[PDB]
Amino acid sequence: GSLANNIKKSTVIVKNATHIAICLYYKLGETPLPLVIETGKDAKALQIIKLAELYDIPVIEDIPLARSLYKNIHKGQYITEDFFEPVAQLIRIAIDL
Ligand code: PRO
Repeated sequence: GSLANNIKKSTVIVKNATHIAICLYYKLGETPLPLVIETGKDAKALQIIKLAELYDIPVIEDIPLARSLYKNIHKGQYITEDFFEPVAQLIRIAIDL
């Protein structure tokens, strides 16, 4: 579960500037719900965002959602029902792209 490999397979990243980055992973047939596969604050959020760019993972800024995911959903956990709609919207955009 190395940082680069996690980002590489991620579906979408949601961010609050350089402070927080949340890497979400959803694949029908593999994940029953979107999974928080990687998270970072500060230097680590910066690392995530540069790797995202290198691997062409869509990065969407949403400050309240990035904040709330970071507070509530730890790396390696699925999202909770609170997040289903908002994260479903972010996944559809990533698919759009
Ligand atoms: O400090 C926080 O807000 C988050 C909670 C889970 C991991 N870090």
